[PDB]
Amino acid sequence: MRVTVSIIKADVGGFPGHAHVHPKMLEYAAAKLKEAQKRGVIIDYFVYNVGDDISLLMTHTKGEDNKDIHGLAWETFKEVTDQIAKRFKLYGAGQDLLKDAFSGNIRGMGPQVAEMEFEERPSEPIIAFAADKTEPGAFNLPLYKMFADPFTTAGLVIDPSMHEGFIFEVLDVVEHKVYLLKTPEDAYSLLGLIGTTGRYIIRKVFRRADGAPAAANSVERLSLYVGKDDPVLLVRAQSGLPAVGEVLEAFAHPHLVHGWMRGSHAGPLMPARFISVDPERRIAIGPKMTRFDGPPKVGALGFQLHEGYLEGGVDLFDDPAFDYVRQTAAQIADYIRRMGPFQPHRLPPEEMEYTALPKILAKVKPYPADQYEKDRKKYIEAVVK
Amino acid sequence: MRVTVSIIKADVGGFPGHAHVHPKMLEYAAAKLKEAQKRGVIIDYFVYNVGDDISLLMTHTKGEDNKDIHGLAWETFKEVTDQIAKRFKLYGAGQDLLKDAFSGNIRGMGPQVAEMEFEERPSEPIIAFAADKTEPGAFNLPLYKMFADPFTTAGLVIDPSMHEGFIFEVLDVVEHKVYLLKTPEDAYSLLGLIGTTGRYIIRKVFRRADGAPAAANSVERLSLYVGKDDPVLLVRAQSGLPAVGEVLEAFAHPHLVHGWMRGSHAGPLMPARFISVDPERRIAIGPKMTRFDGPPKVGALGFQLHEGYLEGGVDLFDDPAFDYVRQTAAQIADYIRRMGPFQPHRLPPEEMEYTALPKILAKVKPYPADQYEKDRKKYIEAVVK
Amino acid sequence: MRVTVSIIKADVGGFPGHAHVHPKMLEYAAAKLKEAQKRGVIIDYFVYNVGDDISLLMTHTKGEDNKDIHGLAWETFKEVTDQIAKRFKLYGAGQDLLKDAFSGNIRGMGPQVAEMEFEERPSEPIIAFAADKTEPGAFNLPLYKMFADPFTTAGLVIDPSMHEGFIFEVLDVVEHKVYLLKTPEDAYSLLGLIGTTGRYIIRKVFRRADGAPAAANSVERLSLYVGKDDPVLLVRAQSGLPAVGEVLEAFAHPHLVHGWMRGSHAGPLMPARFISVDPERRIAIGPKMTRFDGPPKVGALGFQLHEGYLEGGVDLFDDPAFDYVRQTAAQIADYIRRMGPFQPHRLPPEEMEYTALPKILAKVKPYPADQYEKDRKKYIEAVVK
Amino acid sequence: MRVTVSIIKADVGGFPGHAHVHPKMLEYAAAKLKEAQKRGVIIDYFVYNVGDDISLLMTHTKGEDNKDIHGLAWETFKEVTDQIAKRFKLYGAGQDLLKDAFSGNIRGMGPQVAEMEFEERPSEPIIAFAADKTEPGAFNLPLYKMFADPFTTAGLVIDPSMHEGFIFEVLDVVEHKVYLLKTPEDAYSLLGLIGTTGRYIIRKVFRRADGAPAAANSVERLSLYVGKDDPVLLVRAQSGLPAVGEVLEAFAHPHLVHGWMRGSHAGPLMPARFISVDPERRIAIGPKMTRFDGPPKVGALGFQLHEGYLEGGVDLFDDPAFDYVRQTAAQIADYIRRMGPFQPHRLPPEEMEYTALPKILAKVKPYPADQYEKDRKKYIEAVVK
Amino acid sequence: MRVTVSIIKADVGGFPGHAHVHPKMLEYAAAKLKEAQKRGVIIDYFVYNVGDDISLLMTHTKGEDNKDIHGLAWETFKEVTDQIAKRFKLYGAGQDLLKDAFSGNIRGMGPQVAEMEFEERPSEPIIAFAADKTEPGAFNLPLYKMFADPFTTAGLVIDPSMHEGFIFEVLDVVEHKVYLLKTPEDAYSLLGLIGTTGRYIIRKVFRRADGAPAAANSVERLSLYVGKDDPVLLVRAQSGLPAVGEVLEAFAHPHLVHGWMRGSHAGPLMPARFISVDPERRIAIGPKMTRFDGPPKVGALGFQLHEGYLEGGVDLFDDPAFDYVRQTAAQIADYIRRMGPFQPHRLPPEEMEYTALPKILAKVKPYPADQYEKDRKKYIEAVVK
Ligand SMILES: O=C(CO)[C@@H](O)[C@H](O)[C@H](O)COP(=O)(O)O
Ligand SMILES: O=C(CO)[C@@H](O)[C@H](O)[C@H](O)COP(=O)(O)O
Ligand SMILES: O=C(CO)[C@@H](O)[C@H](O)[C@H](O)COP(=O)(O)O
Ligand SMILES: O=C(CO)[C@@H](O)[C@H](O)[C@H](O)COP(=O)(O)O
Ligand SMILES: O=C(CO)[C@@H](O)[C@H](O)[C@H](O)COP(=O)(O)O
Ligand SMILES: [Mg+2]
Ligand SMILES: [Mg+2]
Ligand SMILES: [Mg+2]
Ligand SMILES: [Mg+2]
Ligand SMILES: [Mg+2]
Ligand SMILES: [Mg+2]
Ligand SMILES: [Mg+2]
Ligand SMILES: [Mg+2]
Ligand SMILES: [Mg+2]
Ligand SMILES: [Mg+2]
Repeated sequence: MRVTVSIIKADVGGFPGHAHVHPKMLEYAAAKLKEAQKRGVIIDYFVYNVGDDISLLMTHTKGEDNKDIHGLAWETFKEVTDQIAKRFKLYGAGQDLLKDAFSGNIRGMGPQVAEMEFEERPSEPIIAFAADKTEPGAFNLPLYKMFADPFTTAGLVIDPSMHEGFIFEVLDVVEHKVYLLKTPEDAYSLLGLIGTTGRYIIRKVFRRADGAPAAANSVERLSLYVGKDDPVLLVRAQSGLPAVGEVLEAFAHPHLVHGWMRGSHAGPLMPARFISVDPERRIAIGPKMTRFDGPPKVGALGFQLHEGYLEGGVDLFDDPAFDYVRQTAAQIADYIRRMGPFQPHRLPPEEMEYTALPKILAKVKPYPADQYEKDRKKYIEAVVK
Repeated sequence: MRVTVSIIKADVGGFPGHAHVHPKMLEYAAAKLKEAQKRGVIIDYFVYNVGDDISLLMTHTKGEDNKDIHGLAWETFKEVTDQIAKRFKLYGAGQDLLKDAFSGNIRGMGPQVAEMEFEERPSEPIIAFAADKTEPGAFNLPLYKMFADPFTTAGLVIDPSMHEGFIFEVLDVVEHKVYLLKTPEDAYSLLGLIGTTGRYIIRKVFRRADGAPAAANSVERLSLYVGKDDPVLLVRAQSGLPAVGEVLEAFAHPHLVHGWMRGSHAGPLMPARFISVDPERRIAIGPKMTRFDGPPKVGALGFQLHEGYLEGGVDLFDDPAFDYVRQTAAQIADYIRRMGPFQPHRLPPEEMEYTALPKILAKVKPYPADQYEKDRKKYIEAVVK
Repeated sequence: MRVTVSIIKADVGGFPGHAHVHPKMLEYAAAKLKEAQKRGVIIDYFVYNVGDDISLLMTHTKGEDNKDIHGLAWETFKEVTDQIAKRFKLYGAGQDLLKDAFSGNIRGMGPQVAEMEFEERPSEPIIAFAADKTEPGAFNLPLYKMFADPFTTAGLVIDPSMHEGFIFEVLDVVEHKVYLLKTPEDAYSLLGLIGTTGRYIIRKVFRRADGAPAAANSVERLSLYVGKDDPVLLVRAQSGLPAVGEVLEAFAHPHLVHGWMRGSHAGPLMPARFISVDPERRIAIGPKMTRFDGPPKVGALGFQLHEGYLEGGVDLFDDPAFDYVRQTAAQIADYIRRMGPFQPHRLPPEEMEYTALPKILAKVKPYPADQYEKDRKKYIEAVVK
Repeated sequence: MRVTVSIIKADVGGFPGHAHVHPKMLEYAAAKLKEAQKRGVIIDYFVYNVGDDISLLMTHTKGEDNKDIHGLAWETFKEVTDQIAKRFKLYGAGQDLLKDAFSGNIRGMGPQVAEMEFEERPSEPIIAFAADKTEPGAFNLPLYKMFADPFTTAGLVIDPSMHEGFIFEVLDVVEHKVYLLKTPEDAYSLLGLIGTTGRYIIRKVFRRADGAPAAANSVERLSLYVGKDDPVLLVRAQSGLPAVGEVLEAFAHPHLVHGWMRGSHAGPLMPARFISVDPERRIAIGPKMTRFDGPPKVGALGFQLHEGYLEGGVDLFDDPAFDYVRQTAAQIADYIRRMGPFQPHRLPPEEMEYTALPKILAKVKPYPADQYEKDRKKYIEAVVK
Repeated sequence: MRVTVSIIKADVGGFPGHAHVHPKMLEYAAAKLKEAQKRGVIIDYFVYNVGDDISLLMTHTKGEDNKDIHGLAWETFKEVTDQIAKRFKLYGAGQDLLKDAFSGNIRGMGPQVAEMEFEERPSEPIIAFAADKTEPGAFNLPLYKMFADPFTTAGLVIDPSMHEGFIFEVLDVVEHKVYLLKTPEDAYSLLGLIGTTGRYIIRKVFRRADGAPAAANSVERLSLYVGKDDPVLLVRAQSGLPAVGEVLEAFAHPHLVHGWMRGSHAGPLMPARFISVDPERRIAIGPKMTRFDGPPKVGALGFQLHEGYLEGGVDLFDDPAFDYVRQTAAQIADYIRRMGPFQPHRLPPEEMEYTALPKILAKVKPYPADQYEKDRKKYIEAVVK
């Protein structure tokens, strides 16, 4: 049977600040999706946060870009906002709900969507990722590695079934143009684009052999505001797609990503454990953001699908081998924070979410550099006097 | 609505020694404040310890320096002392209750108070800190960093709303004089004072733009005895005040503070997790003090206020990034302990809580240095013989 | 009131091997002491293991060397042995029960005893230690440091009340002679003795000011067999005796001790956490011994006494500062194990519990060195041929 | 007497690649300046490289922007290029000599100039810095710290003579505008600018008390090509200007700078020792650039001036305390290199010296994102087929 | 024969700043002492610096406090100052020469003296230490350890000849009183004094058995200015005095000392190698001070005396085992520097060499704390307006 797997994610209020969510928000959302499942709107679901972002993972058979599934998520986030976030005056209450009225598609209204529809395989392992305090381009490096780096994914070399490579759908979120690039042959052009992680973002990946969907990352064109929102990512694994371990090895170097405090810094992406995972209640509580509102973290939950039911989730960063990677991230976060307000720890001026540069340039007197050069002595004496 | 948030803290007995508190003390205190809330004396509360210090965090609408709120805390500490501490003969039972009679204000009677009154914001995130085995000046470095160091708080540079800086109310606890200093322009004079952490202590911070209260640290003038008592600190966060993460980044270097064993040493301030946090029972059990009666530790609990109700607490040092900072603190504590009884690990002689210097100078014969110089040979032969 | 605090400890069976105890043994022992308390034989108790050693900590008013208290422990160990250890065929079942008949004093029959009687102070904090896989002399270094090293115990310098020092009762377990040495003046003679940790063992420490008992270590003269048994130690803290933190700082360097595999090696003494502590059930489950049957570990439980009741225990090695000390111990255990069967990792030949040296010397032909020297060529050709 | 100190620096050929210089280039330059000194054009000189950049440090009394001193440097670089670099076909031979004809001022022709004129003090300590594989903005963080960060420069707090702060002359190298900002009061506006290290660069610093020149960094407006060239920096120290140690502490965190391979990456600025320093021959040979053409490194040579003579140079990064800082840099260089071609290790697309983005966008077919969305299925089948 | 060994030390100019000395200063001094030796004023000599301090080590038979030997050192420092330091305008030229006229004793005029006279033993090993950027009390911890800590000096326990202990001559440099304390019995009183390292300084140590001089540290009463000057120390070793290795083990923990930048900070004492040692030329060139004008460093040169001739020096910190101790010091220097201007990294306000506190208190308005409390609202609105 064909099944659609959809993650729709929003931040509708933090607890406190942007550090985490209130657990009643997850409880409320899971009860609301349980009602939808009882009415047959969806097959199954799982609700979890990383940081202050709540992901609703739903399986159903309504296809991609479905108004009832997008509406179901919109209504769930709206009811969490009104019943829980506003009641407790949580910080950024209703943050991502950027219009008053659901139009039919949630995309572009602030919440993030990653969805894929496909024929469910004889075994259908999937991993759902959620990252807080970063941008969709944070996943460009991991997605490149797991589908195209032979130092990550051994199947590309030793699995005759993966030898043909993958097709990357890259969105330029500035000029709203899509590029299709095929690895291995296009690897250098692909990297020329997706190295600029705030502009060219991997949105989908397909298998070259048959066109099978292999991953979907939440990204939308930029709007004024919308589009740097913390991402979610779905990846299908095994049987000609990277193994669960190849997918996870792509996160084993905690690379620098853009986001962290005020959406205006670079820090390491720490692969973090969930605080708790309750497969019966369908809820997992992810990690907090603490120093400097981070560092940015990604959680990974694995599932096996059957007739669209989700058995899981399993926390896939829960291994002492990943504690080495967390320790690396914690040490790099301390090193780079000693740079304070300077690039490249602070982001390039086009890329920062916060700036006071207008206020500064309104108050600080400029001198044409040619004129200034003749009168430097006079200008300095003025300041000294 | 206007709300007052008050932390009133005392050590009324340790378990064992000064290492921790007995959990029935927290249970007793929480039941007593639940009774006060049922009678409308306060709105909400949370009870927790770090080390052997119990903090009562209360919200109410009676304003600062209120005799009913101070009396409520005095009576709670007295009843814990008589019903629990004295019954179990805990160490330092009733330690901080330094008179027999409540006068109307608890300040100066040994317990520590940090309180702020303000109009509750549309979202009102706050963090309550408690440190054991140190002095109020332990928070001078973090408070300076979060309100005035652009390497800690990125908002000072990139948040046009914070660009105007902050006003620090500094108490000279020796001569009982208050200084008001404004950053950025007064940063060097401010530091000239608050670097001497046992004399000039930040007591309050206000926002320069509007005068909004931003933090309150527990400190009182010194008395003979009173005033070096382990501190508590309230900080309001976000929206023109430092983000929760900027506040927490100010604790991410575990700097040396005065206190530790016998109130007479310097060691690193470790940002520690709570052992447990129970938002329903309104109780959190903080960390123990072990080697050398420490090292000194600070706990951080975040809340969101609504109509004065406290949703929380959330332990905000609970992140693998802070395990790097705890490991740093544990290594520095071992290094500096190899210095034993010598300055600067032992404190300056004016600053130590314990001394045997009177007993020594009564028993060891002095020689005027001029006279001694002629007869050194004779004095040495005397000792040898 | 005068109270006696007694720890009586035995290994009556391990689970598996010598790695740990079976939890039903602790359950059985705690129920048996609950019966004794109901009959008024003792006031209170706490039962715990470290490794394969079970400590029964009892408070009572029958004094030191009491036959009913020693008999109570003997009967408890015998009933655990017959009902639990022999039933499950645990390893070393009844190991320490070295006669068939209780004579009146358990000392010298294999179990270890540390006891002190004193007037209960207005606050009476005590710490009970238990070490597995080592000998009573393992505590010589910590006991020396906490009572006589000014780099450990700051009170010796800055606490006029501790300035007069301490009296150490040292047992020569070979020639059965007792030495009384007073610090500071006798420190170098004391160390000349107790540096030889398998022969001269600190058995008791008293305060010099008033003769108050301050510590008691389990040690008995050596017998043939008996006396190297894993020790237990009681220390009273505070108020002119070292602070709880000074006692614990004496364990903050994980020094090399004798014991570990086969009672025949040297390894670092790791200060370990308990797996669980249940003050209601009166039971704590201590750490396992794993690589090479260790490394040797010590647990520390703190209590406050009141009318002889034991409020506690509190695990006093439970602090991230001691995780640095555990990591040091884990690294030193790996380094020293690469030495295999050579001194000083293997113990001196008089000091090892296991030897095959008789079997070797019976099978390997000796040559008088003078004779051998003339005929070396001939003897080598013989072996080669 | 008034003296001018001028550093004029160029890369006229590397050995091999951009890794180092050929030692005969330094020999040639030192002999040429010895001839100039004999003819009285300059007072004294010192010639050194860091990486593939040669600095000519000259003292003289001709003032700033002098055509004979600039011409002397131009002719020296031209003669090194023709006699040495072209003869040995060194890599980038004559790289920085960007016209055929000296116009009168070397600035803007590719070589870098930092110069200051002042009355020589009763003691006149100066430090000359040279960095390879980075841009003038690499010194923005150190210059900010040594003149305005009280965590670097203790004199700002405890030296009543430095309390008044400093005046920073900041050049916008894009729009050719100069800003004058005074610390402490302007610190946050200053940082708002100079955090964008590729656009707003500290060019000079003056003392606020008297207007004394305190530092000069080599920077020129950007041209098409010119202006990101590896910088040189002169700093005067002591007596109301930061101490030599305060200047050096500003380099003790090896922060990330822009440059490294292909002028297109971010890596840590390692404070490196010179390979050799010969005060008699007036030559020092600085460090090589190796992995990934770096990491970027800065050398520091201290001098004392007398009547314009240069006694020195002294390598001021030669201390085991700075080996910790080099080890930190070597570990961060290995961590960040695992990011390969992705921001923020690769620079923002406006900021990179190399790009192939034109070639890519000429070869990779774009799809308008709206059109693509309808036909995704068709486009993927096309690629698969 | 009786011989006197005298170290007389001064800083007469740094190169650059306070980082090092100019090598011609050492050359000049060694030639001047060679002339004195040819004229029979002294027997032998050795000249060396650590940092910006030059030590003249001389052997002779004129006894302690000799005007010709003190005058010889004064004249050597004066001639270095006039011929070398002033000629090159070195920083702090003539710094320690605090009068115009030699009175007969150099002590108290700024230079530091440590001298001992004794019958030369059948073998006479001595070590000369010099520390820069700290105070004479920096040696209190090492001198205590090598003569009184049995964890440093094994001879105190296992050398029947050292069992009787040592006599410490302690100078109170504030009230000008001398204390004589004998270890082991007086260890706790001694530490009560010499833990306050800026007030009670070990000046001499003698052997208890016979009164033999064992060490002499340079310290003088404080004057206004004089007395915190960087110290020098002579220690005799072996044969009932600590072994060379016991002396050196007392420096193997790089403890925190007072001094470093501006004489106003605490940092670790790094045991450093000499850059070069030339026994023929009688010169050694010690280490530089770099970050933050340090960290503070101590050098150790060993000699064997024969008829007063000095065979040596040997650098006794030159061993890979001490590279661990240097790495520890380099890491602690980086940790503690992140504290910036706060105690205990900055010194107590009585103890700092630099302060701007007068200037601050002249400019910052105080409010009596009682009055301020009523009008806080008004004062804050004033600042905000
Ligand atoms: O079982 C193992 C190894 O023994 C796994 O490492 C699989 O080989 C891998 O996950 C690829 O499995 P397929 O996707 O090829 O089935
Ligand atoms: O959401 C993020 C980043 O994406 C946080 O880092 C906030 O930017 C920060 O906490 C300041 O928030 P305000 O106080 O300005 O609302
Ligand atoms: O409270 C503190 C420090 O503030 C403890 O370090 C005690 O000073 C110490 O445990 C000795 O306490 P006494 O035994 O002297 O009562
Ligand atoms: O030779 C060794 C060891 O083999 C040295 O460690 C000496 O034992 C030590 O230096 C004390 O020597 P004395 O001062 O007792 O002669
Ligand atoms: O001598 C020392 C410390 O003893 C140096 O740290 C100087 O204090 C510092 O270099 C500032 O010197 P000035 O610039 O104030 O002269
Ligand atoms: Mg948020
Ligand atoms: Mg988020
Ligand atoms: Mg207490
Ligand atoms: Mg306390
Ligand atoms: Mg056993
Ligand atoms: Mg055992
Ligand atoms: Mg080049
Ligand atoms: Mg270059
Ligand atoms: Mg000097
Ligand atoms: Mg000096």
